[PDB]
Amino acid sequence: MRLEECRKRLEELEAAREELLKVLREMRIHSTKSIALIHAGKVEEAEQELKKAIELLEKVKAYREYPEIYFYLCNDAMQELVEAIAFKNAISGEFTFEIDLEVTPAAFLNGFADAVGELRRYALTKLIEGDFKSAERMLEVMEKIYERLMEFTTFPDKLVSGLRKKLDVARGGIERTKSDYIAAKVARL
Amino acid sequence: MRLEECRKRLEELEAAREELLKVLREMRIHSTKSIALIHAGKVEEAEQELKKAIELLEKVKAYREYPEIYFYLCNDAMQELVEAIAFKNAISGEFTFEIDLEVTPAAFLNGFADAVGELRRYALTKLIEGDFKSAERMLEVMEKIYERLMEFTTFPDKLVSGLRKKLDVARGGIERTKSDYIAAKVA
Amino acid sequence: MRLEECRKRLEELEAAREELLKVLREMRIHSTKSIALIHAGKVEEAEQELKKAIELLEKVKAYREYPEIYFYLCNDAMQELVEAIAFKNAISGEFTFEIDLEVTPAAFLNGFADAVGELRRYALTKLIEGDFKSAERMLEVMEKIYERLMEFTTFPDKLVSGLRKKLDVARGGIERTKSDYIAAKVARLN
Amino acid sequence: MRLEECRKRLEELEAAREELLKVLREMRIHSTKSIALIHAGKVEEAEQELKKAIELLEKVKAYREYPEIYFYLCNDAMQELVEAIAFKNAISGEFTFEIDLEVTPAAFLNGFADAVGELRRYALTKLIEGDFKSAERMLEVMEKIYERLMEFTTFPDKLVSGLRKKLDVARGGIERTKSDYIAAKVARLN
Amino acid sequence: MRLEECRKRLEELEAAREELLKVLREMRIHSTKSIALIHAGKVEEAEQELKKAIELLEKVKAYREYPEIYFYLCNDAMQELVEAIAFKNAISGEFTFEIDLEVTPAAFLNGFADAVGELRRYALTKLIEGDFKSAERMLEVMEKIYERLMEFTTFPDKLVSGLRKKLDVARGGIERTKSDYIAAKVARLN
Amino acid sequence: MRLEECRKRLEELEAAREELLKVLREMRIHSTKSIALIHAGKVEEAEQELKKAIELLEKVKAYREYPEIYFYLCNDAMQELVEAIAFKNAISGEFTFEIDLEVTPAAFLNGFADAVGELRRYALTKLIEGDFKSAERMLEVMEKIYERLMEFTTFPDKLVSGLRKKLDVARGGIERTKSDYIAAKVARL
Amino acid sequence: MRLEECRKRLEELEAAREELLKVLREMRIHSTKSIALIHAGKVEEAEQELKKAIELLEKVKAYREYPEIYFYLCNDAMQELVEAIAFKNAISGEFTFEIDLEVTPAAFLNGFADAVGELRRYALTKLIEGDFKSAERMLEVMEKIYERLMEFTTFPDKLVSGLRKKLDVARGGIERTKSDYIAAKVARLN
Amino acid sequence: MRLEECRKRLEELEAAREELLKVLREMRIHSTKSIALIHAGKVEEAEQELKKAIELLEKVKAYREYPEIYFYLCNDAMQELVEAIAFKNAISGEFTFEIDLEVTPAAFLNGFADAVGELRRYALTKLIEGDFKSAERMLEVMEKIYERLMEFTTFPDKLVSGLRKKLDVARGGIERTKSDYIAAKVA
Ligand SMILES: [Mg+2]
Ligand SMILES: [Mg+2]
Ligand SMILES: [Mg+2]
Ligand SMILES: [Mg+2]
Ligand SMILES: [Mg+2]
Repeated sequence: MRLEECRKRLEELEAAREELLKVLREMRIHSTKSIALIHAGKVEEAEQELKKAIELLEKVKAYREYPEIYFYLCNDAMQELVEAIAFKNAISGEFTFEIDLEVTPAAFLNGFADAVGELRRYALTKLIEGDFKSAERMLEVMEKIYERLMEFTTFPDKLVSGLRKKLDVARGGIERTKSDYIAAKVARL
Repeated sequence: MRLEECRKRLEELEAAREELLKVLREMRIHSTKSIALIHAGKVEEAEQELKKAIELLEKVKAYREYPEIYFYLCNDAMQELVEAIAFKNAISGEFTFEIDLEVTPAAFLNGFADAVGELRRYALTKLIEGDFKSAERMLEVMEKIYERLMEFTTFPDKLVSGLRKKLDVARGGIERTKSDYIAAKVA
Repeated sequence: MRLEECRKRLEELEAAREELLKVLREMRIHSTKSIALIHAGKVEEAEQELKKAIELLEKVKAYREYPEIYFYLCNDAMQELVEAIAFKNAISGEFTFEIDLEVTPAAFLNGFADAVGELRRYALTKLIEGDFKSAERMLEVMEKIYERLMEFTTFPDKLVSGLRKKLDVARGGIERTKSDYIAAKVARLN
Repeated sequence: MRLEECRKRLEELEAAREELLKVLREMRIHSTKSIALIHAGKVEEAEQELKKAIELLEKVKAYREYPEIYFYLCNDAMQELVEAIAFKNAISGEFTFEIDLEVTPAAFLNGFADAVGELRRYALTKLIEGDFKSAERMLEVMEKIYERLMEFTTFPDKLVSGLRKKLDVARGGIERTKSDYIAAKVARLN
Repeated sequence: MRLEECRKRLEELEAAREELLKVLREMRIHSTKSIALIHAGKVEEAEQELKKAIELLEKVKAYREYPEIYFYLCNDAMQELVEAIAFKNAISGEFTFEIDLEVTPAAFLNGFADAVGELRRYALTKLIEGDFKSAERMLEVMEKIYERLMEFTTFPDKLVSGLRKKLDVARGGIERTKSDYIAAKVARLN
Repeated sequence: MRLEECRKRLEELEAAREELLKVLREMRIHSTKSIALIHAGKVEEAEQELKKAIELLEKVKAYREYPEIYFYLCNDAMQELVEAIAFKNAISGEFTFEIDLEVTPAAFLNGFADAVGELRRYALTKLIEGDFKSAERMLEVMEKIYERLMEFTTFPDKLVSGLRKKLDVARGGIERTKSDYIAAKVARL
Repeated sequence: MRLEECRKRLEELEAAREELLKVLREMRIHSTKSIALIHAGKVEEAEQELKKAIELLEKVKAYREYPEIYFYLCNDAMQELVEAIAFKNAISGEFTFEIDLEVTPAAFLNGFADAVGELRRYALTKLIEGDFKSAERMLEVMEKIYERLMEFTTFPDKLVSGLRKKLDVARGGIERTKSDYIAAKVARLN
Repeated sequence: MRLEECRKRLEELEAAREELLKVLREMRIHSTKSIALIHAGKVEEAEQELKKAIELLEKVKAYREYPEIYFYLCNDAMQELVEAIAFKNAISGEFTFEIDLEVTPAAFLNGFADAVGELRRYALTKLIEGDFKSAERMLEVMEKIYERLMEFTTFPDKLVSGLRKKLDVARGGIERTKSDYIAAKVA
């Protein structure tokens, strides 16, 4: 009976949604912890955390058999994964846009932009630790990321989520980093 | 080279959105026209426009491969179709819930509540032209849609959409029709 | 020199916008006024107000020289004008979609849809007076507007804006005018 | 026939909207591409992209016969064009307010204001690479734009839109770039 | 001392608000209690409750020295008082428009309109108990109120508020009560 | 550690909230089913359902050990319990305002008002089944309920939830029922 | 006869409200105008506009005879007046909370809080010019307004409305004016 | 007779609401005043106002017996108190998380984030008057509140309130302070 079909379907969907929440939740805990680690220096720890998070992403990819919902929740989680990943990669010199994950275009671009602000914070801590070279290479990757991401601004911001705004944010932060670098050189006299 | 990949994919999605937009718009125009005819009396042509629409629906059933969109846009047209169909089925005795259209539970359910309103408008017009039989049968079906759909009200609003509110609206229309019918019987 | 230009254009547009605001609001007021004067029985005085409005309309058309501002403000006052005119034509048997003035299409459509409800007012009141004939005619024109209008719901928003909501409004209004027509037929007796 | 005229004009307008939107988009993709090129150095290809865009402005101007939709949708793209142009001029030492385009005054003013931020970014990036010269000339055009622009904010916001905020932003950048300049000066005694 | 004057007046105003609110509340509790009494039949105690309420109107009028807060908050209670009064007058055969209170015109008009629904309720409940008389006299005052009141809706809604809606409601009840009347007539041939 | 305390606390609260949702959910299913039963005639069935529902209310009352949340969700459920109960009681002649449950004043008053619209629907079905006496006694209890509930209008509607509006609704409905009765007598000729 | 009265009062209030709207808006415009004229350097012309405003204010005070309408519209224009005056007094060393005109307390407080941001504008621009003295003065008065105002956050809304929001606004503005002041002290050098 | 009972209970609730309203208002005046003094320099009197406030808090701790309200109104004041307290603790070296106040987890956490802003305002003022030691210690505490509080972000927003957004705000304030401090060191 079509009503019993749609009823069964609805229960499937509900249970689904609940566990999906749980998974995405754990994944985001790992992402975040990872970023805080990198920030505080403990990058091996970070790597391991990220690894856990990717496994969890496999469990997530499992759920796309119900495309209604799923995307209605995943995005956030996904971005931060991307974000955190790029972050390790940047502060390790192994930075690349060649992150081969099962992720949506909007989540990918926004995670990458999200990493910019992270790199500003890092470059600030280094700047204050009187380390100018790390700061400067961070700045280099900030810039790189921005310059390359703008290419996508053309697309309707509905299609690409809140990119344009995010990028303007990034941009202004990049400039602030640069002003700071200069001020740090003068102030290291 | 990835960035080039996610960009090709974006271009796709844009094309697909434009196309789905136009499909669904067409399909709606038909569902709408179908209803307007069922009211106007030309039930045959209603069956026609309806068929055209369902054909367009099977044309919609392609873009599942683009789940990043699809569902989002689809609902309000799917729910529209489900409405018109049910309406026809009630205004030709053949009222059933068991129709297969592969439509999101929400657009299904809500499409059926959505029907009740169109039923009370009909029933009322018939009541004005004397037809108490129409009106009585409609009161039967209307009460059935309500009695049945209410079983799904306990579900999280996030999946069943706003079924409860649509339902209460219907209920009230049912009462107002029962009442409009105890009148008129004063001839 | 460039800036001198765009500056002068600006000052011009400023004074223009002020005046446009005054004239538009006076027009709208006069439109509405006429509509309520009909519902109050002073249909002649209502003709006087509607006249005043249709006059001010001209002075409003004179601001099309400034397509910057002319359009961001057009909508509402003229929606009301269309309403009042639709109504007048309707309560006077010679109702028509053919009203020889444009006036944006959105304003036009929303205006008719908005005159549906004033028609219900007039029809329930005609029902109270006793007169079922005029009541049935008003119910006819109401239904007609609803049908002829629903055809444009296809079009997206932006171009159409109000329509869908205003037509579901007019709809529920039509159901009520009808129910009232039925309970009205207990005469019949008497 | 009133309902049929309106249906016609409706179809026309939606079509026109689709087109205008795509073309505006194009003009914009080139505007942005251009500014990126300037920031890269490739000023030649920059000027080319500008060219393509200003070609597009023709196709766009072709739509001011539908004033509804035209003065709504047009702002962004135009305003950003003016930005690209004014930017490029400023970095070629050939900065002027005497750009001539069929363009809404808001879009114009806002285009210059918007250019100011791009100047500051260029001026910092140079001032990092040492070029104290380029920097100072940039700060110069910056203050220029802010100073002459500020007298247009005696206009009611609705005529002038985001100008205020932009000038606020502008103001800030100016004051900051100054500091940055000075700081690099003492930085490169050593 | 400007900041100190302002704090003073502030404290005064908040206090005045607390008081006005409580007193208005009182006046209202009696207004409602009154209408309930009339619906019960106990017209004596009805008249008493009216008394208590109109006594309260003194304490309330005492606040129009703070026009800020007074003309905002006052509407409901006053309006409902005029309702109770007009209602009781109508059912004592002594219905008049010549209530005299220090009361805002919106509140006044709205009070009469509001009374109309209470009349319809009474008229139905009598017409159920047979009293065809009481019913018909009620319908009479109903039509009176609607008919006189309708000429006030030539006023812009902001001055007149809910009147229109209430008159809408009113109109409805009138037309329906008529029906009901007739239906009971044929009902009690048998 | 105060941080770990507030952490543990937060987990407790979360689990709590989840199961409380489940309970209130089941309760409301029973309420509603009960009302549809009574409407369709099957009042013994209805009784049993209501019984289930009260047991579930015991399980709910269990949770008041976390008064933050709880009330932030219960209300709805509670009202309908009240509503449905009064409803059986009214159509059974055993109507009373003496429903002795562990319920909030606002839930209680609003449930009771909510029952009025139910009784209108009932009295309409009876009216159409040409049964005028049941209609009339229902109308009697509608009226009684209203008349008695108004007494509470005085209280600030924040304190008593959306009572006043609810009562005006009820009122108009009562009048509609009455017009209908009359029209039913004339139309039974 | 009663209705004749409350009718005449109504028509009176209608004309009055129209005229009040015009006068209020003109006043507000003139206030704002003055403020932007100061931020554009034409402080004398700004003196002229602010004069015009303070004059129109009187004609506005003349409408206190109609406490129905006078208060539902008071707020915004006078908030702006208070703003422009506070600002004038502040950019002219002789700043004071003691401005000998009331003017509702809400309008007063919100007005000062809203002048905080115009003060930051003036202070950042003063910082750009080079002048740190006047900058520090402005920063003082800003901070002073913030402190003297926070004292009123206790009071509920209704009486105060805007406050807490506008003060968190002013706050973040003060932090920015400060940060700018610090990076401004790289002169010091030069 | 029940209806009379629930009526008495209502009257109660109204009374309790009025009273709680006034208590919390008083308490917030104090918390606020306390902060304003900590900024102004009168740290002692800040300790005083704070104490009066906490006394009023133990006065608040009665109305638990009226859960139908209480929590609802309390949060924004409780969260306020928690703020002021933490602020004092940081501007006198004695910064700790471990304080007992029996306050809703949300008002606790969000109170501590709330603190960071006041810290950056302080730190900035000190930075203007030359005090780099103040500012540096504040940068330490600020970073600590952020680092620690971020552990609770994974929780449903419905229980932890909007902690994440408040936190990002703070973070940004921390950067802008680090930056404002790399300046000024240019003397
Ligand atoms: Mg981040
Ligand atoms: Mg730019
Ligand atoms: Mg009433
Ligand atoms: Mg119910
Ligand atoms: Mg704070």
